[PDB]
Amino acid sequence: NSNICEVCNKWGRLFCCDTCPRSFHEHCHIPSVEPWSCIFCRIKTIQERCPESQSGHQESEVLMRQMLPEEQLKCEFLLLKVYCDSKSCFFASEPYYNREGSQGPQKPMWLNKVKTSLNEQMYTRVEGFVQDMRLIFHNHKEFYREDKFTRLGIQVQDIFEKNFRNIFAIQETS
Ligand SMILES: O=C(Nc1cccnc1)c1ccc(Cl)cc1Cl
Ligand SMILES: [Zn+2]
Ligand SMILES: [Zn+2]
Repeated sequence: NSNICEVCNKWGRLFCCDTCPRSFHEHCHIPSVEPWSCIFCRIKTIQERCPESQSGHQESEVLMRQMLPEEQLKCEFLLLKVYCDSKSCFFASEPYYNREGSQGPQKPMWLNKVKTSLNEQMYTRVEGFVQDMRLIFHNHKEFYREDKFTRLGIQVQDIFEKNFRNIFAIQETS
């Protein structure tokens, strides 16, 4: 197994997957680490049991899906893919807003809040989770305006959207 956490790329107290070489800090894995198979492996198993699950889907259909166990897992995995990027640090904890010329967002949002919401089964459809995630980056874009720091929101949103399209097998388009 790997000697660093798959998510944050640091050593430490690591838990090793039994069905692949990946390792995780306890609370870097999502869900928190409970033989044992990691979320990458569990996601692969879903695909292997239903090959047609990889055919293209419409985003509008995906968003309306109820959060049954497989969709819950896929959202957990998508959230984890965002934390895998080091730039997720800017969006992980609760933000505060005091900048000349700007007003904070009406509904603040951050990755650890989405993590807690998933853990507490607060989302009944995929749409709820995706709306909160997109809100993180939209809030950031609106607040920082013309500061070059706005680009961090564009960058991390791109990671979210690419992984959303992959994990939920969104139909490819030009
Ligand atoms: O962050 C977390 N836990 C943690 C524990 C100890 C050191 N660092 C981080 C955590 C765990 C579970 C959930 Cl649902 C949300 C969070 Cl936000
Ligand atoms: Zn880690
Ligand atoms: Zn694994």
